[PDB]
Amino acid sequence: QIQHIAIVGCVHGKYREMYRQLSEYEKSTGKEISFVICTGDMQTLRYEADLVYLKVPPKYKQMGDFHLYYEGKEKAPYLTLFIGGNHESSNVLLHLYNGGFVCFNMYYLGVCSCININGLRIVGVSGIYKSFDEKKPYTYPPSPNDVVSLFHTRNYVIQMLSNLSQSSQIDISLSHDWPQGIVMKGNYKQLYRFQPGFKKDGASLGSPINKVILNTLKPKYWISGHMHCEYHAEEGPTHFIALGKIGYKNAISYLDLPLKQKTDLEYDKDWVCNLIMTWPAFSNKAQFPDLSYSISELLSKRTKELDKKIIELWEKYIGLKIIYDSDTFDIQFTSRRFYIEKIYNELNI
Ligand SMILES: [Mn+2]
Repeated sequence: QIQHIAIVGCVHGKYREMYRQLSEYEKSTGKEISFVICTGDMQTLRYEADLVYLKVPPKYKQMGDFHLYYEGKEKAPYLTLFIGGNHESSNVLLHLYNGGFVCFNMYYLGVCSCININGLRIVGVSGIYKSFDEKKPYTYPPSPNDVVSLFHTRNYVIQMLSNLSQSSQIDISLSHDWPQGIVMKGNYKQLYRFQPGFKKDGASLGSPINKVILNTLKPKYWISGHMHCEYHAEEGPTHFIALGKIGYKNAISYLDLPLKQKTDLEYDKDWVCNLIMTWPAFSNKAQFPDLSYSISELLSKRTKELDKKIIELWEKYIGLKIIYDSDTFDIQFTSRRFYIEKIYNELNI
């Protein structure tokens, strides 16, 4: 038995088109899409005012299609999981830094996280890398002055995700920019023919953050967007696949994976445990994380007995299933942190 997963590069606000293309795959092949994964540049602008938070050159200050799905005039035909890239309504993604549905059937994985679906564990790392911002906290609520920095990947995601392959393997990991160095691990001479511009960065092309995460977790697949080309490479046991941008043939591909269990989208238990145990570092809603705390120090305190109690409490207050919530994003921000704090303080530490 088999599940067909659509993997999509840069959407850049062309949702109707993307879903059209996915429908046409189901038509021309007769195959069923279980769900969709998108590697970023989602541009989930709810309304005109959100344009302030979209860092793009002037010619690309446009609403795109998302607002149609947000309003409910259009309806996403398939469960679509995504991370953020460098072209985003960054204010929206900050409210949902702990993940969340932006509208029916579209689930943002957050700054980073791991989820479960159909027996797979999927890790997402949002953003692109800039050294000058990798140690910068997030300030909340979002300010228009942060349009240039909100989408830069912070280094702390490394310590948040590093222990995730301890109890089982990671099936799929998603990023926006490529893991640094992985360009050398495929047919780069051919890549450089189609993409002359890439040659000058050499092995340093990509994110050192994503490189470390890939090396640490060694997922079956690592999928990236950002670069506007298709590319495949192998870094030991990890299959790397880069996808292009919607509108071009190399934007969408399909993973044909074994399917043992069909099961709804769920929170990952190891992620949840990390989320609760790192709470002290995230306790100041105005500025997080506070790195006077050591993330790995906080996570060194995980135990089997505490993990068990955390999951019991998470199931109680939130549920294991990730379900659609239509509250405004600022409410979802406050609500998820409320329960994270509650669970943490119930553990007694
Ligand atoms: Mn991009």
